[PDB]
Order: sequence, then structure tokens, then C-alpha cells
Amino acid sequence: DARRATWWSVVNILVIVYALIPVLWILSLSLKPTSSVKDGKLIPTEITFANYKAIFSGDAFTSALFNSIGIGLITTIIAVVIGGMAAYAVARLQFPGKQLLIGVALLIAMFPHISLVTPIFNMWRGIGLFDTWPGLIIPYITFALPLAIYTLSAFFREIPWDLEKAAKMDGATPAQAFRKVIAPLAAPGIVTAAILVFIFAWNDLLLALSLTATQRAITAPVAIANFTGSSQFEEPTGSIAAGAMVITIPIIIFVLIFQRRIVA
Amino acid sequence: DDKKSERRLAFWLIAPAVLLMLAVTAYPIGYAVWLSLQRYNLAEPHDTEFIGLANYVTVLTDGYWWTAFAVTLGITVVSVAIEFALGLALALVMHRTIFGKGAVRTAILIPYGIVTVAASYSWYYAWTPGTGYLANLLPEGSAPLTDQLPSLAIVVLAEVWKTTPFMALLLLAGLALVPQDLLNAAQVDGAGPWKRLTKVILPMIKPAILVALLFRTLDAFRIFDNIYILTGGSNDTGSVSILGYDNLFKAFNVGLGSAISVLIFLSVAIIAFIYIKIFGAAAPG
Amino acid sequence: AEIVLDRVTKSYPDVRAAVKEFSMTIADGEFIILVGPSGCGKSTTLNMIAGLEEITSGELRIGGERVNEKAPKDRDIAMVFQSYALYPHMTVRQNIAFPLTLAKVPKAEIAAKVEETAKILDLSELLDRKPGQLSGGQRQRVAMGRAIVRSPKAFLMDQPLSNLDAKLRVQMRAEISRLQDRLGTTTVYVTHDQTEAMTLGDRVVVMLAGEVQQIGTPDELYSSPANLFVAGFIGSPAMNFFPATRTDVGVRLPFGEVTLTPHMLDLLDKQARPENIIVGIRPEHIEDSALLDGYARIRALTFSVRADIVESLGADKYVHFTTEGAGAFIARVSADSRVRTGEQIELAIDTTKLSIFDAATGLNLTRD
Amino acid sequence: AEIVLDRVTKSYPDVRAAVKEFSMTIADGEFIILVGPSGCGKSTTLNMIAGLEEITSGELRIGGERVNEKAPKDRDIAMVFQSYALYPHMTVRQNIAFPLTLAKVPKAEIAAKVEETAKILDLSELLDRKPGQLSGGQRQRVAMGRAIVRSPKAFLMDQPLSNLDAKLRVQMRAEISRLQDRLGTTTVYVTHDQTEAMTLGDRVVVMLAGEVQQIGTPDELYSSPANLFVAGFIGSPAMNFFPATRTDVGVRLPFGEVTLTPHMLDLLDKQARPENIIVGIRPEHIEDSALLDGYARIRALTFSVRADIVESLGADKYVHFTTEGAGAFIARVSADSRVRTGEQIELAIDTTKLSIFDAATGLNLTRD
Amino acid sequence: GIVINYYTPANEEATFKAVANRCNEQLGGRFQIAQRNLPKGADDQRLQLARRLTGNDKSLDVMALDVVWTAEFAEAGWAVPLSEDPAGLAEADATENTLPGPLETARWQDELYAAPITTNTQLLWYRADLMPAPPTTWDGMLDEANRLYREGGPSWIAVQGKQYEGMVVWFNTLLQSAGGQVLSDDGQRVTLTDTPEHRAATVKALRIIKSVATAPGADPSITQTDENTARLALEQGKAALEVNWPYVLPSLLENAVKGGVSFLPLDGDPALQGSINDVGTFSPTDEQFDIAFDASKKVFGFAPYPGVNPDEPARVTLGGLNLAVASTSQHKAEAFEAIRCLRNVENQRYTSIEGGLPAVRTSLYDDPAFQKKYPQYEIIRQQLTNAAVRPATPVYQAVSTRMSATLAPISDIDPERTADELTEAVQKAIDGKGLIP
Ligand SMILES: Nc1ncnc2c1ncn2[C@@H]1O[C@H](COP(=O)(O)OP(=O)(O)OP(=O)(O)O)[C@@H](O)[C@H]1O
Ligand SMILES: Nc1ncnc2c1ncn2[C@@H]1O[C@H](COP(=O)(O)OP(=O)(O)OP(=O)(O)O)[C@@H](O)[C@H]1O
Ligand SMILES: OC[C@H]1O[C@H](O[C@H]2O[C@H](CO)[C@@H](O)[C@H](O)[C@H]2O)[C@H](O)[C@@H](O)[C@@H]1O
Ligand SMILES: [Mg+2]
Ligand SMILES: [Mg+2]
Repeated sequence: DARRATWWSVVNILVIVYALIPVLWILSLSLKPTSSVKDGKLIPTEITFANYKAIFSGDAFTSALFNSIGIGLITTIIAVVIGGMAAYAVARLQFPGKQLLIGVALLIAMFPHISLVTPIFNMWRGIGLFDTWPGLIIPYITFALPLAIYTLSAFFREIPWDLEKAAKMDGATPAQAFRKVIAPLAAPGIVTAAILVFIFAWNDLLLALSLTATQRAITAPVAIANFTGSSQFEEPTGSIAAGAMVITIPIIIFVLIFQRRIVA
Repeated sequence: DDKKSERRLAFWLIAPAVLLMLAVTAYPIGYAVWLSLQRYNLAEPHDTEFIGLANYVTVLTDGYWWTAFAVTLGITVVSVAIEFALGLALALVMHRTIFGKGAVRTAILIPYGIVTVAASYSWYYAWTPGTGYLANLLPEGSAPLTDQLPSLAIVVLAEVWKTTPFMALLLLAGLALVPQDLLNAAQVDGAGPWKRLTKVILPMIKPAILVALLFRTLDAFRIFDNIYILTGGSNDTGSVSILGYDNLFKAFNVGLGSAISVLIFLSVAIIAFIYIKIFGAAAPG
Repeated sequence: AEIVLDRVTKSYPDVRAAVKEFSMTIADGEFIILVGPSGCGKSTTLNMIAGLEEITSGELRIGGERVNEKAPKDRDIAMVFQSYALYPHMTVRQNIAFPLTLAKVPKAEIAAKVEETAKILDLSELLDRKPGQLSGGQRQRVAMGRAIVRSPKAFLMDQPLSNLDAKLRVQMRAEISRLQDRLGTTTVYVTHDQTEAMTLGDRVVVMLAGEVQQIGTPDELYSSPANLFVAGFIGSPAMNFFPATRTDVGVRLPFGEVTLTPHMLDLLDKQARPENIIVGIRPEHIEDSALLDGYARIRALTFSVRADIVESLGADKYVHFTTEGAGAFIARVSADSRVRTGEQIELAIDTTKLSIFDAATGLNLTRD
Repeated sequence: AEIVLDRVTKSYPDVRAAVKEFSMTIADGEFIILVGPSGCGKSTTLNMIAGLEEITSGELRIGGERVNEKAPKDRDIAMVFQSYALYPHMTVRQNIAFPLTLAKVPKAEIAAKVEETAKILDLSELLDRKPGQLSGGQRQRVAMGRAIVRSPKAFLMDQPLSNLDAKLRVQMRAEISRLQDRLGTTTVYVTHDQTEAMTLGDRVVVMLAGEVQQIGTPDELYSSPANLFVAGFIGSPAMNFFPATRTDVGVRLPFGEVTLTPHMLDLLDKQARPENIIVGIRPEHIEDSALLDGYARIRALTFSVRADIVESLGADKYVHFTTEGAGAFIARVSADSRVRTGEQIELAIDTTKLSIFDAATGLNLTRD
Repeated sequence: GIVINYYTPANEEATFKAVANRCNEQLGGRFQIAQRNLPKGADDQRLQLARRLTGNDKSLDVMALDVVWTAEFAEAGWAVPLSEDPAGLAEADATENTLPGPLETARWQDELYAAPITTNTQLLWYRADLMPAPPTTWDGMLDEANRLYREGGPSWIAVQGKQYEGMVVWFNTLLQSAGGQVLSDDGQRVTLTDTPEHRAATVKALRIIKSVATAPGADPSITQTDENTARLALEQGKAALEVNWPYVLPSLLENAVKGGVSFLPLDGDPALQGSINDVGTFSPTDEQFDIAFDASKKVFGFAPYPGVNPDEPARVTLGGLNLAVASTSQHKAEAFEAIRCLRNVENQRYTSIEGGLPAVRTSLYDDPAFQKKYPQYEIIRQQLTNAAVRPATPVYQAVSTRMSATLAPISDIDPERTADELTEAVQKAIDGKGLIP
């Protein structure tokens, strides 16, 4: 039907334009020479790549990018798993789903990080994990975990009951039923939790800025913020924009592969 | 027996989560509460004593808290209403659309994957006149960041564009549940394209939209980046997370900057309580 | 409304046609039954009428206007789904009321119609229970309730009584046939149970492998099956069949010669000859030779077979036997029959009830 | 394994009991059929025996020991669900294989069982399509493979042949009977179709509102129904019943008189006298007065009525009639019957085949 | 082996890493200097130091404090005073050639709690083509702005109007040049209206802010301008006048050789073409710098900061960096020896010429190479000799925030009322009461 095709065409170009224009503006702030990054024009002229080769001069950004990949992936892998176990418990099992467990799970996400980070600093001073991946992945997982447990519970609670009756009748042990019956039907929930947790880790600041100080654990979201420039007071705008256009690409590549699974 | 074995399995099954939440977070919460009862200052940690409830009355009685609170509440309800109404629309076109769905599914989620500092500077340079591409569309000398209602409107937009993909994705993932035959059974029973949404789609996804609404709202109340970078603390529009930071990180009054954290925790807890008790289909139900 | 189907189809990639060249017209208030094997395309046909499945080729018309592209809401028809799909989130009263609320009727009149039809569907009161609490034989009733209330341009029904007990089948069949005539409403009804078909149908239609095989009244089908398939499909037990050789006065079967009735022998004279033929005879048209009166015995043929097994239904017995040589076995013997297992019995047949078929084609010769 | 139920119950908060003191031993290799109205504790019983639902009071035993607290996997009895539950991500092939993969059998041997059981069901070729592509009879047939593959400690089945066309049911039932005999394996089966009960059942159980009414062979429920509900329950058409008055040698009917067999009248002397009799006869035991030969005219008794409606199915006529006076009406009569539409008819009954019941208690007094 | 951890702001590493390397050669191997990064945000560097200092971090030795932090780090006992040095020498490398403003700037209750290492000062920058001479007083800036507005030229004055600390630096410079100050020198009393001279100075500073904000043809954005927007407002030729720090000159020349500015079209020059390196950074020959700079003096120029009173030099408020030894440190004598090394005259030269941070030691203002890099050096020397200072007090961060929140937005000022409002507001900060705004 030519009407149905025309309607979806105009809606698709409207949505792509609506979402991407503020990203195209960031790309134009990246590509303009510093003589005209203040010119007021959306479409650039006299384009220069100088701002990318500025941030890539020396390993200080590229190491922070590698750290952000490692910490981001290990956070989503572990938090989806231990959030998955806990979510399946509250969703299907008889007694762990006590309103206390959801109560404490909310309290971790309900309370501001701004207070918590100083007690966390003086812990990692003691334990010795400070300015290293474990002492940064650990708080990441703790503050990610409420979203994973609460989200995945709200999907596992919706897989129809006679599939679980059939799994009992077909003699399957509960972990094997979870593997072969529950998780394949709940896959949009799994994928959504993995995306939301990865993107949460991939641009966190208050913890990463406080619990790191050297290339051993500094991460792209802070290494883009602390860029140098021509002065103590002048904002390095083309370097900030060039940083965002690099640091967003993993957040495209991860989504592009995983969104294949989201279908009914 | 099943029940004796299922609780025994269940206690294994929650074990890593409750341990990892408790062992890391119990001391920070306990210390952040306990500092609230005392005249602690980070510049003289030995010169400190218990002050009782005085750190609560001294914030709760102050017009700086109420002005910041009123702004964070007004920004919260207006942004969440727009982001939810838009969120449904974006979830539906991300679900139904015939035209190569991976293009929309990536292009509509990439805003969430832009770094919060670059996003805030993107909007800040976009709205300064003679220098921002959409600021030049205004009449002469407009400069809308300079005064209260237009700068509040700009931060609502700078929030809606960046976080409507969060709710659109939970809406999409929840909406992928709904059995197509119950939609067909509405359609041949004469339900229109909107009449089925309000009476078949929404009431079946109700427990999933609670998650989207809740975690989104509890995040919106603690706004900071998009109203510190863009128009940093000007013409009275400071959100309460900025009020907390300004009394802690750049004043060292730990004994009060902790009270200004406990009170946003309480106010956010009332919103959390109301959402779960009005929905009823919540996680422990 | 009239309904006209013209060469409609549905087809799918492995392409395979699920429904093929289907063509018919349905008059105002007419009660059509659809019948056939499972997987032959029946629901697929109802999904094409409903608009829930897009037609791959052919044309569909209602009341004299084309409807191929019109959405199901605009077609204004009511359907009972094979799965009896019922919402959650809505207790039975409001679950039944739903289509009336979409029609925006006055709320009091909606409630009155619900609590009338709650009685006529034997659902008890309107009950106020969520569907999760209800048995399969209760859920199928709630699904009927949605369709019963609306008063559509036509009723479509996919095996609407299948999950009910034997009494509720005949009693709900009475409720259906009353209301369909009361509303004068064009009807398509689908069932595997041909005993429903022969009492509900103004006409009956039978399908195989996506294609119609016969159309008629139930008496037309049973008296005059157009092919060996439909001759085997209808009735219970199914028709008995034997391969046989034509004779110039009749037919030479494996047990003897039956002289064909002269008028039908003249039709076999008018007809083109097959190289072999099959006869079909009703098992109830096979009887004990001693139970015939002389005025049947002058036409009947008679023969003997060893009674191997029997089974009973009070008014009748299904005498079970077997015979040497290849097929193309049951007799349905009267209440006064004195049969016992292992006996040699003297049988007879109503020779007027020989249907005859082409053995290569499977086409019936006896139908006009 | 033996199964024993002992005073079991299930009750749901409004509390309402769906099963009331149900009590039976089932022998090793016994083939029980449950039957009843809609919504009367059937599936609730199969859920209690499967362990999918917890008993509220009373006890269940398997193999001579209590099981109320034990896991479903400890019981290891196969089940086919009312919903025909299936795994929608797995193909039909790995759906049917799923219990074998849960049992960790070798891949080639598992595939050989899948082939042998696709053939044993006569289901189809090895289709391997996602279940959401299937037609209704196909889904229910695929849902048999899960149960039939695994050769369990017992079978539970809930309306397993309900959706299929009759030409498949007559095959699949026979396969289930062969397999159940071949494996010697205890079976519960549940159906609306009482014709299945009178061919499968080692015993049949009739239940109403969660309360058992009779237990026995199909012939015992058919020829000696214990109470008026079960007397109305099985065969076709439904049994015909009248109020009547006691006579010093038998019964005075509203339309006639019968001298009873002295032994049946002695049972009416062993039992206390009700204020009125209720009497019953099966429609298939009613005959034309023209059907009385010399032998029959001595044992029969007779009266006359107008046929109110006449209907036919080739093998029998359903002669509807109505008498003067109240009922507590159909006769089923031979293919030889020359009765016409609405005709005045002389009628005959076998005086040995009548049944009599207490009008206050509802119990069969002819029962022994 | 001994190593001394020298903590410095994120943007300075390219200077101090090289200077630490030079010291690691020059010390003769007793100990080494290791350079460490704090964050880029000034109020975030404060917290990372305050955590380590409270957590007894033994890896903390020498710090580059911001200029206004001295009274905080001194009152906390986090900075050890130079009068406690084991050698008796740190206080003697301080003073003996150090500029008097920066030297005084480090002191709390007249003790040196830190040793100055860098200093910076605002200047007035002007379009030398659009006026016959630069204005010497704020009324003269209003006169040239009002003239250019009538004539149809650039009418904006580029300034630090936003609620950031630069508004306090500007206001404090007006208040100081008017002859007042925010606090008593002991920081115990708020002196803005304790006597009519202080009120007069205060209301004169407020009235000058009000005037330059509200005047005809001012920048409509002036409620939100900072150093970044002040610079571009002159580079785009929309302002005629600017008050800014000395970094603006090479930034203009770098923009001019890129063709960003229409009044100085140096991108057309065949000798300047190629003066920018592979990473787009201006790196001229001596002749390219002289060509670019000579062409700029045709049209763009610098002047001493303009006064509040007729024929009176303005007491400009300083920026800078001060070295301090941490009271958690484990190598105190070596840390004072590292500080004395980091302040040697050849490292001050490197910091000034290669590093672009103005020297604090007087002798470099006599070096022709320093005078080549900073053409305005005489005006800097003069202003650094007579400097104002921020009101160094332990509660300074509260005082500065509550004061900046009282001024902004600058259009709403009314001098008498705002002198009252500031007197009240700053007194609450000294009393330690209420929330910081
Ligand atoms: N979840 C439930 N909530 C409320 N009532 C229930 C529930 N399950 C069963 N019942 C009660 O049990 C009765 C239905 O019994 P059951 O489910 O055994 O029917 P059934 O055996 O499936 O009948 P059929 O097979 O003919 O549909 C209902 O009348 C209902 O009151
Ligand atoms: N969505 C689909 N995709 C692919 N094949 C299908 C689909 N739906 C049906 N089919 C196939 O086409 C045939 C159409 O049969 P249909 O679904 O009409 O069943 P039916 O004839 O109504 O019998 P039943 O009453 O058992 O459903 C089926 O045999 C099925 O295998
Ligand atoms: O509410 C809008 C903001 O939501 C996100 O930030 C919130 O969630 C983070 C989780 O780490 C918190 O650190 C942060 O304090 C919250 O504001 C989002 O990252 C922001 O971009 C949005 O502005
Ligand atoms: Mg069907
Ligand atoms: Mg059932």
C-alpha cells in the first residue's frame, strides 16, 4: 500500500532527524577549525581534522579508552549475571521475593552518590584496590545492580505459567529449565538490562573521578573532561567534541549487534 | 519436600547480590546518615562534636532549599510527563515501523550514549546568540539563557532529548510481550488504532512501564550535569543536587552536605512509595 | 449482508498454497458449515474473511462492494477464535461488555445485554472473576459471550463448542441456532463434528488440501457424495466400499452379482466406462437376511460371512469381519439381530443404496 | 505403579471446594477415564496427582507410599495439558525430543525415538517448524509427542484428542490403547466424549461438582447407573424418564401398566417405599408395536403416542414424542421402521429393561 | 631511593613534567621529583588534596595551591609554614628576589605558609584603530562605548559578568581601586559599610558594575559572559574594549594567521602561511612572530587596567600558583629542597617562555627574551608591585559563593540596597550560618 509506505517513510526520516541533529551539531563542533568553532553555523566550512589528532597525540586518551572498554564490558557481564540470579529468585521462587529484598535494592539506587563517594574513597585507601579496575568495577556493579534486579524481575514474572508447568512435567532441573525454557523467552529483558547497564557504566563520573588518579584506571568519561588547552580558563571545545565522537562509537557497535534480539 | 528445598535454593540464588549490595553500601549509608547529626567539617576533623537534629532544621527552614526544591520538582514532573508521552510514541515507531528497523533502533538510542559533558556543552553553545546555530533563529538580542523561564525551558529540552530513549527502550522491551492474537481479537472486535492502545496495550504492559517511570523519575530528581554546565547556578534555577554539591564539595560543611543528601533521599522515597502503592503490580506483588 | 468469495488464496514460503481458488456466495441469514481435515485451510479461510490474513490472490466482496483492502473494524464482523483468546486485566462482566463499549452503547443497556446473555450462554451470573480462575470449558463460554452480544454483518465461528460437555454442546447449539435466526444474520461456522453440521447447516461445505470438494444441504451431501473422499468423510461409521467389475445388467462384486436398478443402469449406459469401479454401501444398509420382509428380499442380494468380532450401541451392533483379497470391515446390524462372536451369519444388502465410483479417478458415477 | 487418592481436597478462597473427599486406588497398568460436566474438579485432580497443585487436606499415595510433599520430578508421570502447552522458540522436533534431552540419552538414539514416535503418532513427516506456524489439530498432536516419547511411570492426559478431526481420533485412540497395553502403564485420561469411555476404560469415573457419583466398567455405569445424574450421563440420545405409581405386581405408568420381573419387585420390597416412583428407559430399548414377533410379544408391554417430531440418521430414527402429564421424549428405532413425519404410533417396551429410582433419594432401586 | 611527589593542575603537566625532569638531573641523585596530576576543575583539585591530607596519604609531598587557598590550608595545618623548615632556607629563597604582591599573597597572619611560583594579572585590551588613545577610567570606557554606539561601530565592553568567581575578582578589583576592602585583614569582620568611606567605595564599585551592564548598546548576553566569551567578543569585532588576562595576545595572532578575524587578515600573508604545525598549533619563526605581532600593533593594543578615581592606578586582583609542603609528607627537608629547586631562575624562565605562565622572580623582567615573549612586561611589573588580593580567610569559598550569588544577575543591582545585602550576606558566611547559595 503506497499510503502505508509513504507514512512510514515520513515518520522514519522525522525520527532519524529529530534524534541525530544535536549529534550532527556535536560533529560540526568537532570538525570546525578553532577560528570558527564560535561562528554560529550548523554546516561547517574549511574543515580540519586537527582536533582529533590533538586528543590522539600521546597515549593518555587511548589508554583511557581501553580502560573504559574493559571496565564497561566486565561491569555488564557480571551485573547482568548476579542481577539475573537475584531477579529470577524474586520473580518465580516462593520466599526470596520478600518485600525487604526489593526494599534494600531500591535503597542502593534511591540514595545520592554525592555523599557515598568519600566513605568509599577511605575504604579503598585501606583495602588497596584504589586507582585499579577492581575498586572501580565493584562500586559500578553495586550501583548498577538495582536496575538489573528490578528490570529483569519485571520480565521473568511475565513468562507464561504453563511453560514452567511443562518444564516441571518434562523432568528438567530448575537451572536447566532456566537455561532452555526461561532465558530464551526472556531474551529482550536480558538484552535490555545488558544495554542499560553498559551505557550506565560507559558515562559515569562521580565515582570514576574520585576513585582514579593514574593511567592504571582513568576512564574515557573523565579523560574527556580533564583535557588541557591554551589556558587555565579557556574551554577546549573542539577537543571535547572530538572526544565525544570517538567515545560514542562502542555505544553504537554494542547496540547495533544486540538490537537484533529484541523482536517479539 | 519442595518448599524446604526452594527456600534453600532461593537463599543460594540471592546470595551474591545481597552480599555485594550490603557489604559495600551499608557502611557508606550508615556513615552518611551519622555525619548528619554533628558539626563535622573536613577542614578541622578533630574540632567536631554531636549537634543533634540541628543540621535538619537549619536546611529545612531555609529559602535556598525551597527555591532549589521547587525548581527540581517542577523540572521533574514536566520532563517526566513529556518523556513518557514521547517515550510511548518513540517505542511504537521503533516497534511497528516497516523501514529497516535497525536504522531507527540505533539512531534513536545513540543520544543516550553521548557523554553528559559533551551533551551539556552542545546545548550551551547551541543557545548562545551569534555563536549557536539555533540561537540565531530568535529575534535580535534574545539571549534566552540570561533569564528564568526560558532557561528552564531549555534545560527541559536538553533533558527530554537525552533521556526519552531510556523510557522508549523499556517501553519497547515491555511491549514486545503482548500476544499478537489479543491485538487481533481487539481489532476484529472493532478497536481503533488508539482505542486498543488505551485498553489492550497499556493495561497489559502496566508492570513494565512502572520500571521505566520509577527509575527514570528517581533519576530526574537528582539532576546535576545539564543544569550545572549549562547556565551554572544562575537566576535562582539551582536543582537540589547542585545545592548539595555546593554545600559539600566546595564548602567542606560535611555535617550539612550530608543532611542535604538525607532530605533528598527522603523526598525521593515518598515518590517511590506512591508509585509502587498506586500501581499494585510491582515486583513483590 | 451477502458474502462473495472469488478465487481467493493464501500461500507461504517453505511456495505452498494453504487455500487455493476458493469460490462461493453466501445469502443473507444463511448458516454455512465448513468441514474437513485439520490443516486443510479452514481457519486460514476465516482469517481471510476477517482480514486478519492478507489474501495472496483473488477477490472478496460483501453486500455488493469489494473489501480486499478494508481493515477488520470496517468489515464489521464478529469472530470466535480457535484458541478462545481472552484478555487478562478484565473480569468476566467487562470482558463480555468490551465490544459494546467500543460501539459506545448507553452503559445501562450494555449491562442489561450482558446479564441476559450470561444466562443464554449458561455462564452462571456475570461472575466478576478474572479468566485465570476459569476452566477450559468455562473460558470457551466467555469467548462466545463477546461474539453473541454484538449483532454483526456476519458471525464467523471456529470450533466454538469443542471444549464443552455433551449436554452443553446440544444446549448451546440450540442457543446459537435460535439467536442466528432471531438476528437473521449470515453465518460461517467451522467444525470437525459432522453431526453438528447436519443440524446447524442451511448448507455445508467440505474442503481438502486448500480446495473445496462438495457444497449442499446435509441430505444432499449424504445422499449424493461427489467423490470417494466425501463419501468416506461423512456419516458414522464411515461408508463400506468394495472394488468390483461392471456387468451389462449390473456389477460383479467379490461376493456375487448385484443387478443395477434399470434407470441407474441406463445412466451407466450414458456414462463413459472406467477400467475398474468401486461401490459404496452404508454399513446400516447391510442387514441380517432373516430380518428383511419379502418385499425387501425380492430386491436385496444375500451372502454369508464369519462373525469375528462385535461391538454394541443398544439399538444396533457394529459386526466386525474381514475377507480375502485386496481392498478398494463393519456391518451396522438392527436391534433385533441375534449375532454372537465367531458365528457364520447370513447377511443381505439394500442394493438400491449402492453408490458407484471410478476406481482410477475416485469420482462418483451415481450423482446426477 | 499403583496410585491411591484418599479423602483429597482442593479449595480456593472466595473458601470454595473444587474436589471433595475424592478417594480411589488405581491398579498397576489400569486405564481410568474421568468424565463429568464442565468445571467439576477434573483438571484440579490431574494437577494434584502431578503435584502441580498442593492438596488442601487428605492424602495421595504412589507405589504404596505417601507423596503429598514430594516433587513433580520425584513422581515422573507424563502429562498432556488442557492448554496443549508447547515451547514456542524450539521447533516441533526439539519440542518432542525435550524430555529425552532432559534424560540425557545419546543423540542418534534420541533421533531414532523421535522418528519412531512421529510414526507411532502418525503425526507427519519430521516437519521441524516453529509451533506458532501450526494449525490447531497439529498443535494438540505435537503436544502428544512430549508425553508419548518417554515411557513414564504413569500417564495423565487431559482432553488429548478434543481438537482433532474424527478420522484421526479413531486412529490415535487405537495407538494410545496399543501403547498403554504394550507398556502395561497406569493411565488417567479425561474427556468430554463419553463414547471414548465406552471403548478405552478399564474403569470410568463420573464426577459432579468435585464429588464422585459412580465408579465401574462402562457397561456397569450404562446398565446399572447408581443415581439419576449418572443414569442421564452416557449413551445417545439421553435416557428417557417418567414419574410413575407403584403396582402390586410392578408399575402403573401415566400412559400404561407393566408387570415387573419378581426379583426386581423383591428389591422394591427390600428397599423402603418412596412416595412416588421415578422410572427410566434408554431410547434404544423403545420399539414399534409392529416390531413384536411371537417371542417378543410375550416379554414386552405396549402403549401409544403421537410422534411430536421424526428425524433420521439412516441407521436409526430419532422419534420425538410428548405424553400427557409431566416428565421426571425420544425413541431410537430401527432402520427397518416405516414410521413417517408426525405419525400416530403404537409403541413397545421390554419389561426387563426398565429401571426404577427413589423419588426423594435419587438412587437406582433396580441397581444391584 | 627517595622520590618527591609534586602535585599540580591537569593543564600544567607539559611545563612541570619537563621542569621536574630538569630538576631530576640537577639535584645530583639524592632524591627525584615526580610530577602528579590533580583534576582540571579548580574546586575539584581542592577536594582531591583535602581527601589525601585528611587520609594521612604518605605519597603527598609538594602541592601547587591556587593563590586564594592559603588561609584554608594554613588554618587546617595541612600546609606546614616555611618558618618550620629543617634547613632554615625556604623562607630565604622566598622574599629575596620575589615580586611583593605574590610574596604577600602567600601569607596568613604574616607567616609564609607557601612559596609563590606563578602569578597573573588582568589588562585592558583595545582596538587601537577605533580610538585615538585607550581610556584611563571606567567613565572613559563608558564614553568610548557610548560614542562607538552612536557612530555605528562595536558597542560592547567585554567583561567577567557571570556568577563564576571572575565576577568576584572584578568586583574586588573595583572595590580595592575605589579604596575599600571586603574584610578586615585578620578576616574576623566584614568592613563594607563600617565607615562612610567603605560604603562610598562599595556603592561606587556597585554603581560602575550597574552602569557597564545597563548602558545603551551593551551586550544583551552580559549577565552570562566569562573569559572565553570576553575573548571571542573582541576577536569577532563585536566589542571594542576588553578586560582580560595576558594569554589573549598569542591567541589573537594564532586566530589571525588562521583568518578567524576580519580586521587583521594575516591568512593572506605568504610568509605566515605554514606557521601552524601538524596539530593546528601556532609555532612561528622569529620573523613570522614579528610579522604577526607588528601587524597586530597597527590595530590591536594593550593598556594598564583603568581606574575608579581620576589619575589613579588600579589595584588589580592577582591570580597565580603557590608551592606548599604537605603535613602528611615523609621527606620534609627534601620537599623544601625540591621547592627551592623548582623556583630557580632558569626554571622560572622555562615556565614563562616555554610554559606561558608569568614569572614571579623580579630579575626575569630584565631579560630581553622574557621581554620578547611578553611585550606588555612593564605594565605587569608595575601592577604586580601594587596588587590587590582576594580576601584570604578560612571560610573564603563560602564568602566567595554567597557574595557572587548576591551580585548576579548584574542588571538587578541597586548600589545602596546591594551594599546592605552584601553586608548582611557576607556576615552570614563569617558567622558560618545557613546554606551556601
Ligand atoms: N484458579 C482458580 N481460581 C478460582 N477458582 C478455580 C480456580 N481453579 C479452579 N477453580 C474452580 O474449579 C472449577 C473448575 O474446575 P476444573 O478446573 O477442574 O474444571 P475442568 O476439570 O477443567 O472442566 P473441563 O475440563 O470440562 O473444562 C470452577 O468452578 C472454579 O470455581
Ligand atoms: N503463519 C503461518 N506460517 C506458515 N504456515 C502456516 C501459518 N499458518 C498456517 N500455516 C500452515 O498452513 C495450513 C493452514 O491450516 P490452518 O491453520 O487453517 O488449520 P485448520 O485447517 O484451521 O485446522 P485446525 O482446525 O487444526 O487449525 C496449516 O496446515 C499450517 O501448517
Ligand atoms: O536525570 C537526568 C540525568 O540522568 C542520568 O544521570 C543520573 O543517573 C546517574 C547514574 O550514575 C547519576 O550519576 C546522576 O547523578 C543522575 O543524574 C544521566 O546520566 C544524565 O545524563 C541525566 O542528565
Ligand atoms: Mg482451525
Ligand atoms: Mg479441563
